[PDB]
Amino acid sequence: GDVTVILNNLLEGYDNKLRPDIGVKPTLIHTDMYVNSIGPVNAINMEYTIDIFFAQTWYDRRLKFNSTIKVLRLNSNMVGKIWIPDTFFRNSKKADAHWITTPNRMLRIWNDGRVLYTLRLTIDAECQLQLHNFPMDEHSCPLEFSSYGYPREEIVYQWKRSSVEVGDTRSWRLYQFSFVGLRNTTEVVKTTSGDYVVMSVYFDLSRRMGYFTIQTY
Amino acid sequence: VQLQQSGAELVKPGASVKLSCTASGFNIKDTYMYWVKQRPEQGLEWIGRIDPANGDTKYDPKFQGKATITTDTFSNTAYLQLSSLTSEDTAVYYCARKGLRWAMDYWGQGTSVTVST
Amino acid sequence: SNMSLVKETVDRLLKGYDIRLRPDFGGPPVAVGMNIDIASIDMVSEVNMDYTLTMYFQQAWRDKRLSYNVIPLNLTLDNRVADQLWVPDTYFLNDKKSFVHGVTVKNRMIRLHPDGTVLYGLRITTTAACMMDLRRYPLDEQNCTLEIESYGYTTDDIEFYWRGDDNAVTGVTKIELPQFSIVDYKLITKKVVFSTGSYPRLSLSFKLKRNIGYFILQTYMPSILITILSWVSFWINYDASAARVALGITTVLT
Amino acid sequence: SNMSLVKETVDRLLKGYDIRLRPDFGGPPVAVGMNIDIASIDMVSEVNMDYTLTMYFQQAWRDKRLSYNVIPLNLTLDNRVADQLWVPDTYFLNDKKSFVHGVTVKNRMIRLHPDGTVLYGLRITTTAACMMDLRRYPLDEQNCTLEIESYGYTTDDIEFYWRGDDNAVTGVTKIELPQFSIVDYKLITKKVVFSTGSYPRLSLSFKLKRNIGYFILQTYMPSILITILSWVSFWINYDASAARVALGITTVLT
Amino acid sequence: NIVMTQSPKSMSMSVGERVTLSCKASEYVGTYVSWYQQKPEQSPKLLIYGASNRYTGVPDRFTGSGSATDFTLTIGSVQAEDLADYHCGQSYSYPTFGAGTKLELK
Amino acid sequence: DNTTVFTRILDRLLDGYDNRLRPGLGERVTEVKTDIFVTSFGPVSDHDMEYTIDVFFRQSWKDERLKFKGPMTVLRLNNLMASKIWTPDTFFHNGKKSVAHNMTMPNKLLRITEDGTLLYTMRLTVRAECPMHLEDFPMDAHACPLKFGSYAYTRAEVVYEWTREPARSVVVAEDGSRLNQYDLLGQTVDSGIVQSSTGEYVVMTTHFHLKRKIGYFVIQTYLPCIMTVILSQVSFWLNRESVPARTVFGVTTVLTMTTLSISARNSLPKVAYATAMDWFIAVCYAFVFSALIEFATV
Amino acid sequence: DNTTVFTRILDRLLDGYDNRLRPGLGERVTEVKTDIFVTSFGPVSDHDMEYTIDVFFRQSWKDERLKFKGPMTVLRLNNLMASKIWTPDTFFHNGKKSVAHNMTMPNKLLRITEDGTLLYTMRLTVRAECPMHLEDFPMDAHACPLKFGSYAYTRAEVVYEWTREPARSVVVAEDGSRLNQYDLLGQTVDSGIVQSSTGEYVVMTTHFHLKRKIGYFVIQTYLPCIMTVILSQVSFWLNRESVPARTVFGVTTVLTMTTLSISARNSLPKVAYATAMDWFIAVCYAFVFSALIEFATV
Ligand SMILES: *[C@@H]1O[C@H](CO)[C@@H](O[C@@H]2O[C@H](CO)[C@@H](O[C@@H]3O[C@H](CO[C@H]4O[C@H](CO[C@H]5O[C@H](CO)[C@@H](O)[C@H](O)[C@@H]5O[C@H]5O[C@H](CO)[C@@H](O)[C@H](O)[C@@H]5O)[C@@H](O)[C@H](O[C@H]5O[C@H](CO)[C@@H](O)[C@H](O)[C@@H]5O)[C@@H]4O)[C@@H](O)[C@H](O[C@H]4O[C@H](CO)[C@@H](O)[C@H](O)[C@@H]4O[C@H]4O[C@H](CO)[C@@H](O)[C@H](O)[C@@H]4O[C@H]4O[C@H](CO)[C@@H](O)[C@H](O)[C@@H]4O)[C@@H]3O)[C@H](O)[C@H]2NC(C)=O)[C@H](O)[C@H]1NC(C)=O
Ligand SMILES: CCCCCCCCCCCCCCCCCCCC(=O)O[C@H](COC(=O)CCCCCCCCCCCCCC)COP(=O)(O)OCCN
Ligand SMILES: CCCCCCCCCCCCCCCCCCCC(=O)O[C@H](COC(=O)CCCCCCCCCCCCCC)COP(=O)(O)OCCN
Ligand SMILES: CCCCCCCCCCCCCCCCCCCC(=O)O[C@H](COC(=O)CCCCCCCCCCCCCC)COP(=O)(O)OCCN
Ligand SMILES: *[C@@H]1O[C@H](CO)[C@@H](O[C@@H]2O[C@H](CO)[C@@H](O[C@@H]3O[C@H](CO)[C@@H](O)[C@H](O)[C@@H]3O)[C@H](O)[C@H]2NC(C)=O)[C@H](O)[C@H]1NC(C)=O
Ligand SMILES: *[C@@H]1O[C@H](CO)[C@@H](O[C@@H]2O[C@H](CO)[C@@H](O[C@@H]3O[C@H](CO)[C@@H](O)[C@H](O)[C@@H]3O)[C@H](O)[C@H]2NC(C)=O)[C@H](O)[C@H]1NC(C)=O
Ligand SMILES: *[C@@H]1O[C@H](CO)[C@@H](O[C@@H]2O[C@H](CO)[C@@H](O)[C@H](O)[C@H]2NC(C)=O)[C@H](O)[C@H]1NC(C)=O
Ligand SMILES: *[C@@H]1O[C@H](CO)[C@@H](O)[C@H](O)[C@H]1NC(C)=O
Ligand SMILES: *[C@@H]1O[C@H](CO)[C@@H](O)[C@H](O)[C@H]1NC(C)=O
Repeated sequence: GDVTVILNNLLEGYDNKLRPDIGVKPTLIHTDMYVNSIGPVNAINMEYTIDIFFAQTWYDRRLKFNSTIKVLRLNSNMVGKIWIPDTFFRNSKKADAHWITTPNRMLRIWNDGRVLYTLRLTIDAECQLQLHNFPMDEHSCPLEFSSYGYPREEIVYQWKRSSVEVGDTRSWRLYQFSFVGLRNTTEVVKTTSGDYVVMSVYFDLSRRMGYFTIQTY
Repeated sequence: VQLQQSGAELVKPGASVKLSCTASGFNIKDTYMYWVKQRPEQGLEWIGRIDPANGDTKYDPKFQGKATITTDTFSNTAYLQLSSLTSEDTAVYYCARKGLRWAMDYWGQGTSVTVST
Repeated sequence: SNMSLVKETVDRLLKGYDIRLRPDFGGPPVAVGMNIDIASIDMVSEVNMDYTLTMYFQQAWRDKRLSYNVIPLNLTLDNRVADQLWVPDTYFLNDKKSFVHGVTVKNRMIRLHPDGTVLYGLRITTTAACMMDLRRYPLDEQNCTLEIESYGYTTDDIEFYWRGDDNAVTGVTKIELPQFSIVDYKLITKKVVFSTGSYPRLSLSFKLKRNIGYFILQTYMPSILITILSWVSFWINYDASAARVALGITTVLT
Repeated sequence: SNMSLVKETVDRLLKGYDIRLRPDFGGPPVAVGMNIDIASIDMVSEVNMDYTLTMYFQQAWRDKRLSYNVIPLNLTLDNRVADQLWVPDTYFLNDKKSFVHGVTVKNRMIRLHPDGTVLYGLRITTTAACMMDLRRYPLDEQNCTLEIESYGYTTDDIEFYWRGDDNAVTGVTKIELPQFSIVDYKLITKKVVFSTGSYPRLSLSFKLKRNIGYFILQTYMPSILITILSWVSFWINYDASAARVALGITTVLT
Repeated sequence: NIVMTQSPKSMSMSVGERVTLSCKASEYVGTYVSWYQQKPEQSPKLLIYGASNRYTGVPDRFTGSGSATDFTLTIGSVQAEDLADYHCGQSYSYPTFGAGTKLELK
Repeated sequence: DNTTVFTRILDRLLDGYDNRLRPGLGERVTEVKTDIFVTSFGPVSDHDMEYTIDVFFRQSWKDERLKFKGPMTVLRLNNLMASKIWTPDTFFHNGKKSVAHNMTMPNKLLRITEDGTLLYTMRLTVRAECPMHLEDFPMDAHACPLKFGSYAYTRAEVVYEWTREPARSVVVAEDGSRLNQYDLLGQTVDSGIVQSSTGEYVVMTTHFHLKRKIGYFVIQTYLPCIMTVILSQVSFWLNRESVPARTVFGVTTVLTMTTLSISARNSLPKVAYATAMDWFIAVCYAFVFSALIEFATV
Repeated sequence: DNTTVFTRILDRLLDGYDNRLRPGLGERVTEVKTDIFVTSFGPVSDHDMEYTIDVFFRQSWKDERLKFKGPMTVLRLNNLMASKIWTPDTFFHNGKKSVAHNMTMPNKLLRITEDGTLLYTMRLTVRAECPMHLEDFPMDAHACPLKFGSYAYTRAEVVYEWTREPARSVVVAEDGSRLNQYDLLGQTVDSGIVQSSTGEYVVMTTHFHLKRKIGYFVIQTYLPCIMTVILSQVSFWLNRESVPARTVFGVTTVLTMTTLSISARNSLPKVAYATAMDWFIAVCYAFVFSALIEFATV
């Protein structure tokens, strides 16, 4: 009906290669998560699997419409036509989105240009476990992400107050460890390209004794 | 939205009665169509359902052969025909469509059949 | 506004652009400068004779067609414009399995400068193959390398060089390996000659030295203790023939 | 020229061609004839209950829209024109991981004929599922199939049939497996019924008889000889308490 | 055939007090239990479709509570027009209703 | 020449169609009637706590923008038409790595009925997660779930529902059992609503009840344990003069029990509690150790 | 404006080009000149009867539709231009899973000479088959083939040839050898004509002569077997009044021979005949058992 007219007017004269406010100010991106399950922490490879619902919301004054409807709720068919930040996880050995049955993505464009972009991810993050005190050892190892090509002067990330929210913590595949808490952190790192805003989420794992008690001791 | 059943019937024992249920407000091809009986001061009882898009009809094991359920897509009507009836099934027959969570949201009004001489 | 100016500049740069032609298609070769930031050397297998490394591979050339002067800032375009520009056909000769990470988007950067300089970065995970000489295992030092060569363009069409020549590769001193230890690394620039032409080449050669503590604790100590358990059989008197045979035989089997 | 004439013919054929509609979209079903040239049966795994086979899967139907009467030669087009024709939606029901070989190009063949007949070959490698009854292992004869069914089109829209009906599947007598040995193979034609219709199906069935040489070599002879060794404990005098016990215990734990 | 034992058979209660009805299924019925309110000389009206989901137009004093087999219909401040039969019927399989409970005022 | 008239019908259908808008965006909630046909229940990986399942995932909604009037009633179209219309984005809440088969063509289907009723089936291989409580190993029974819902469409927009009676929606083929270790008992479906930070979503659940087969564990753990215990108690009937024989009996039985415990614990995931087989092996270890202690006392 | 004139040349070159018709479709037979440069001869897997190889596959034909006159003689164009012209569909007749490297860009090369001659080079890893007869294991020698021809183009349409002398076509790099266990002796090329169900094709064959190295199998099997035989023969020089010692010698030497025979069989594929190492292990087992039986007789 008229939503088609709105969507057509939003994409007329739109360049998805230019971030919103390309030459004015950095783009503030608010990041939230929803940890489904923290997969097996295998010490042999110094890695651990995690499955999340990554949500990013920013402001785009070009996707600003004026109609009775307040919010536009869309599937992944219009994700490749607007600007989308290039968030990558800096300590992920291998990670991939989900594609069955349809690409697991969500796009919600509010009335004042506020965009929400959510996708489902399975990250095999890396953390060098200090394997002393084994098996009486405790680790707290992170999940870091940042923009790839945009330095601090262009893209700034920022956690929300209630950003990271774990699930049930019972149907997780944490066999030898036990989830005790988390904490978010923001810093700035230096690279050959520029200065980047690196966000981190630290998960606190405590190795529960058992298997080794009955396997070797 | 509005289900209109037939009127009351006064049938002699040993005959066949064909009750009609005209659906106004929707298309019967979208949902199922259940037929329910209720004897006086007793619980509801299922007879059978029909999928008007195909014609697949299921019946209660104790109503198999006695009743048959057909449809009519042109007039949006469901028919229930009691093949051979004794003097015991003098109940009220309701016509219902399936709702949201497989419930029966919209019922008819009841065609109270009566078997006597 | 500034956004309209940037949009018009980019639309001018990408309009009338031929991807099939390298910069200076008739004149001198283009000079591509390489940077590498090694994130990690993951696993070094003696059975597959290969190692895995994750790096931030970055190249920098000068395309005089993508030059602008109306705005003073360095444009950082979306990584989808790298399919419309010209990028050099750099390939690794001794890789087996490689892939650019693609979450949440294809991990690459494409950043223009007002003087034409293009900056093109990737995040690669290569399983480079390095043959190991195990004649001195486990007291051995392996030299695993990574060779970077141009495929399509000969040496009169492209020139490879490291940017800085000693700071081109960073992040080596931070690499911790569970079994080896990076002694040093060398950066070499040479040319190879095939049947089709002479091509430029760079080489990043690490010199991994294997640790010995694990081997001592795992397989040298048990050997010494088994030989000593064999020697104890000398204190047993020669009259007991079922004890010395037992001991010696068991030690042989061990 | 002949080349320009053929190009004009092909452009005429593909112009106004609707790929969404099968040949005879409102009429009788189309007949698709199957051929298989089995290249190899790679591995027959008892732990995954699967088996990998590489085949040259060819289908032949008759499209009246691709009919030309200007040139008298059987046209052979590039394998990329198959993305612009209609090809039947054939799928293997009991496959787990399969691929069309893509080197140096996608290994497929498209070949028209002046009367509309289309030939269409692929080089597939299917890891089909082979549920085995191991109650006689290793003296067992297995039987696992390859079900070839059309996905979208019911039996009133497509008709599967082996081309030749006995020479359809070739290359079976050249298959050399390291362990099994093909005893017999059969070709079947059925019409399975699902809740969405009745779809045609072809079945290619082998009968693999396992060879017993490897097991006689590896697992029967050691157990037999261990029993023979155990029998030695009777020729020793009954006064030896350690010797005989050593025999029986070693034998029991081996 | 899944049978629904509804209890009690007939209860009498005064106005303004909390009342509860129980419907125990024989086999498993996940949450496909519906509650119907049949007033005398009328056709049954759907109250709770699925377990614990009020139908459009039902006052907020009706609440369902679901499980695998045991189900409950609780009425809060009971008014004077809530004097009717209350049938529970599963739909996980071919629909079978309960016997119903004649609610009364005293 | 029915090709031209059918091409015209199709081009009229797609003329002025927006696949970014769900059917009935303003005045309706889309009703997706799903269904499943399990062609083969794959092997339950006990190590990864996963299980594989090969399905014919069927969906069917009502699109009023795809009404036509021609000679045919049902348009059995190609699977490439399904990409130009709106199709629900059903995702599996616990699937790990699902694949959609592309051999030899995309294993999909699309039938547009003349009144707008669509039908869209896919052939999937879902590798879902089945959390297991291995406290009765190897006499345990599990209920492996399969939860699927919508992405980006809350409950006020897209509601899911089974297409037949919920007891008859998930059907399993007779010969479709790749289970060599377990034993599939029956399915059990259910429909609920999960709250979230983004909205309220409809979630359809399906539990496959399993039951482990104890034959292999018997043969490879319980018989060797019992036989070792018997071989250990054999050391009591030997005379007291033969000391080395009884010493060998005791030591070798203790070693055999140790290696049996190790090999029995390797099969299971690295779990941090004690299973039933663990208690059995502990008691057998205690018996052999007590036999050795008794010989030492003698 | 030099880029402009070259863009004009490249646009005039593909103006009216049909990449679905081979050069000289009805008037001639295409002549693809082939060359191979093995950069690394990969590891020969004995279990899968396969071997990996890493080549620079060069092809060259003459396309008269690509004649051009300009300032340059050859056009060293990108690898994406090769997707807009006709390129022969060469495939490896005995390949299992070959990959065409595209790191960082697609590894390809296209040079259009001014007289129409094309040069098209790829870099690709081929995992080919190599059936082996292991009756002389571990002293066997193999000839692993690498057959390649065209797909869909019979002998009347596309014929292959070697570009240089057939002896000097398949070149191997000096340091290009990842053979841990084998030893590459030399290559041997040949051309032939095979017949399929579709037509009569040209097949270009290349054999790589390999010779296994015996160093590893000596130290792992033949030395332990001999040392066990010697240990079993030491039992004679013992006195005839020490029964436990000689019995232990015998039972341990036998058990060791059994274990050794199992591990030694573990290395090779599961063939149904007896190799040479198996014959050696059998004779050693005979000797050991005979020594045990000689002690029993004594
Ligand atoms: C070396 O060579 C390698 C091999 O060539 C190469 O890898 C290939 O890379 C390319 C590009 O990176 C990949 O192509 C992209 O894939 C994206 C998603 O990839 C996922 O899915 C593919 C399989 O793709 C099928 O499934 C998805 C999801 O359903 C579909 O969206 C696809 O169309 C496709 O569907 C067909 O096939 C299905 C069977 O699988 C059928 O069921 C179906 O019916 C179709 O027939 C997987 O293979 C991927 O896995 C691989 O890649 C990941 C990457 O991380 C690896 O981790 C992993 O290990 C594997 O290697 C992965 O799972 C596509 O989204 C993408 O298409 C979009 O983007 C392009 C470019 O922007 C657009 O032009 C295009 O139109 C698509 O955008 C539309 O759709 C999106 C949907 O999200 C919309 O948001 C968007 O707005 C746009 O909508 C518009 O257009 C629509 C029509 O297109 C229209 O409907 C809308 O209305 C709107 O108008 C692109 O296809 C390719 O898969 C890789 N292949 C392999 C084998 O890896 C590698 O990069 C090379 N390396 C180098 C260094 O060069
Ligand atoms: C020293 C190391 C030795 C290693 C090798 C030793 C091997 C022993 C060889 C000697 C002969 C043993 C005879 C065993 C016969 C075959 C066993 C097959 C077992 C089997 O498959 O049966 C399962 C039943 O398990 C059950 O139901 C089992 C229930 C109870 C188990 C048996 C209890 C034994 C108690 C003995 C007491 C003695 C103590 C006094 C000294 C199958 O079951 P399914 O689920 O697959 O299908 C059927 C539904 N059940
Ligand atoms: C339904 C059954 C449930 C039981 C489950 C667990 C039980 C496991 C152990 C049970 C084994 C059976 C014990 C039967 C023995 C009875 C006969 C004993 C004869 C006797 O009286 O003499 C004693 C001989 O010592 C002995 O008999 C030696 C006993 C050794 C002590 C126990 C060792 C336990 C091992 C712990 C380590 C292993 C843990 C595994 C993780 C010493 O008595 P005396 O000197 O007074 O003689 C004067 C008495 N007329
Ligand atoms: C059970 C416990 C024992 C296990 C524990 C240790 C075992 C004992 C080891 C201690 C001392 C042994 C010293 C032997 C030196 C190591 C042998 C290295 C083998 C090797 O690399 O040589 C291969 C050649 O051997 C050949 O050409 C092989 C041909 C002949 C093999 C030797 C057998 C001769 C028979 C002995 C007669 C005994 C008579 C008694 C009545 C190389 O091969 P390449 O291809 O890499 O390069 C050369 C082309 N061949
Ligand atoms: C699954 O199988 C289908 C059908 O075999 C594959 O669809 C094919 O995908 C390729 C690449 O996306 C299409 O080629 C493209 O054609 C367009 C012109 O429309 C061209 O501009 C592109 O550059 C590209 O060459 C091809 O047409 C398409 N075939 C059909 C019949 O739709 C699909 O790619 C397969 N998916 C996977 C993951 O293997
Ligand atoms: C391997 O196993 C398959 C699966 O059972 C065997 O296929 C079976 O083959 C027989 C004989 O070819 C078929 O019998 C036929 O039944 C039809 C039914 O109308 C009848 O018309 C024919 O005259 C004949 O009696 C049988 O249907 C078929 N089974 C299935 C499920 O299709 C196969 O024979 C076995 N052997 C080999 C070497 O693969
Ligand atoms: C996640 O990050 C946010 C923002 O940095 C943290 O929120 C702050 O929490 C502290 C103490 O709870 C307050 O004093 C600040 O006012 C909060 N800031 C904002 C912007 O809300 C939050 O604590 C972090 N969550 C953790 C560490 O679990
Ligand atoms: C662009 O990059 C160059 C690289 O050194 C830097 O000097 C310059 O300041 C950058 N532009 C701006 C506007 O900062
Ligand atoms: C085309 O093929 C058919 C059958 O394969 C054959 O009979 C015919 O001769 C071929 N055409 C030509 C021109 O050879």
